[PDB]
Amino acid sequence: DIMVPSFVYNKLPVIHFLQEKRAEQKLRRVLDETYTEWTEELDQAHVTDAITRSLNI
Amino acid sequence: RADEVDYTNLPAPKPQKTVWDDNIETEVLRKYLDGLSQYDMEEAKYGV
Repeated sequence: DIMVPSFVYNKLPVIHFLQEKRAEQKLRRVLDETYTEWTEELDQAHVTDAITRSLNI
Repeated sequence: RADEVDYTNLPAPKPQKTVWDDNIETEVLRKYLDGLSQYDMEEAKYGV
């Protein structure tokens, strides 16, 4: 009725602070590991060159 | 009566690099057109 309640009350602030920091850490990780991926596609010049070769030119 | 001429000697065929008009179609095909010009010059030097 008296002791354990008081010590729980004393614990509350530190735990709240640490959990807030942990959540911030996880969202920070979410944004950190995002990168824009630029894909590379076969240049159409080679396609045009192959078309010319097929024509026997 | 000195030397007249070397019939063996032949003037090499002077090659001129082919020019393409500067349009958007040329920029898209710049690499391809350049390859054709290089092939043309190689053919002229070697003969065929």
